[PDB]
Amino acid sequence: DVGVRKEVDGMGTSEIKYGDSVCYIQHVDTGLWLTYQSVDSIQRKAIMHHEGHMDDGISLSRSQHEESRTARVIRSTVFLFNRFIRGLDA
Amino acid sequence: EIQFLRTDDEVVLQCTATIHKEQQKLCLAAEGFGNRLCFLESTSNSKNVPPDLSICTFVLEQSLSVRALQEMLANHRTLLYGHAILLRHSYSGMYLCCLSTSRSSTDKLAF
Amino acid sequence: NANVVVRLLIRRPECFGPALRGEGGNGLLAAMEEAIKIAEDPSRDGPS
Amino acid sequence: KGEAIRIRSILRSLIPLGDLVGVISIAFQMPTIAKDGNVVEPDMSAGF
Repeated sequence: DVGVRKEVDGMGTSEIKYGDSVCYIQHVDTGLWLTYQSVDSIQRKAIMHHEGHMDDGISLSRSQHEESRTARVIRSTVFLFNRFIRGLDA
Repeated sequence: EIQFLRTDDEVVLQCTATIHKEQQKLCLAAEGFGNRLCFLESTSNSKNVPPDLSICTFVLEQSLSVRALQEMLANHRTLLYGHAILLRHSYSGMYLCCLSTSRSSTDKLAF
Repeated sequence: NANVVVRLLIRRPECFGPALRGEGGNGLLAAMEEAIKIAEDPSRDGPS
Repeated sequence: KGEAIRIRSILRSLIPLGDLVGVISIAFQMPTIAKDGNVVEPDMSAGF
């Protein structure tokens, strides 16, 4: 529980690395760790545990700019077309 | 040592509005896909509603002089006051522009 | 001089009068018609 | 001259064409010959 360090105005220093680094996700307020329920398409339900499990590290894989843009376009078009369908139904 | 605004940097344009006797911060934003017109995203209520800075960020492409600009359309630099800047939308890849058309929201003189 | 005058006038849009100021100002035709009505209507044209 | 086109566009934005057409279409008040051959000419400094 190192806490929260001072806010730095700038690009900062490189700490968390894609692929190489291993990360554990912790809720800020409750402090619980995000783990797998290990219950039975893996479909392993994600829960919060006070202690967690032995293998909880998460690696990071950055998405390509094309894929990110496509995902956001998908979200926007889904929203707009749902609005259009609801208007036609109204 | 105060940092200086260079060209190849990602920034957001903010404006402060005092409406109904409340001082809150707004940021310029644009969807880009399916809606070219710009709008405002509130950033003051960050603790309650997350701002969408992805459609708010812009990148400075060029900061060349005004006479250089006239010459250009005739045929990591540091920003200086008076230059003509090019603002590329980070998400849509588009450029901020003064649209000729106007919504005509009782202004009749603004674009 | 024309460019400077136009720039100053558009910087100060109040120079165009009630009409042409926008923000609810009616058209120039409407302003002219209302001024004609004032001209042919006493008690609004002179002191009285 | 980009400045010239800019100034012309600004002036066009300020004054719509239809307003000018309507103001030009507005009619004057013709002087009237009345009984006894008397000319009644409305005061120029009071009207259109």
